[PDB]
Amino acid sequence: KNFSFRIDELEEMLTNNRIWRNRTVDIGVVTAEDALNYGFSGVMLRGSGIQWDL
Amino acid sequence: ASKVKQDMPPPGGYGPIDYKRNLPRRGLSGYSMFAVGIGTLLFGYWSMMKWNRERRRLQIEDFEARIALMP
Repeated sequence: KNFSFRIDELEEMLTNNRIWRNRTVDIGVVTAEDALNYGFSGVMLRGSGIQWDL
Repeated sequence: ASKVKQDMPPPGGYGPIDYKRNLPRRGLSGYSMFAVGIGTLLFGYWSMMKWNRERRRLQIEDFEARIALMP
């Protein structure tokens, strides 16, 4: 019942920070087809728009 | 001879557990902050104008003291 506020504080620190976005946005972009062919799974799939969860 | 006792949720249930994001707006408008900045700049400009004119007058006065002492 209290973990959500900790998530909120982490998100306040990182999500909208322009330094964090400058360091993370458009870095290590992988396509859905390449992710499927390279054997990826989990978030590394779902970050490319592939709708898959075991 | 007693009841079965085990770790169980309370009768009814548990209270709701929040999980959704909470990042409140908590901010002024852009016009407000821009106006505050411009007003602060104008106040500083007026103060500095007065002070620098006074400083120029003082410099002239001590230059004239030097002129009087020069011969």
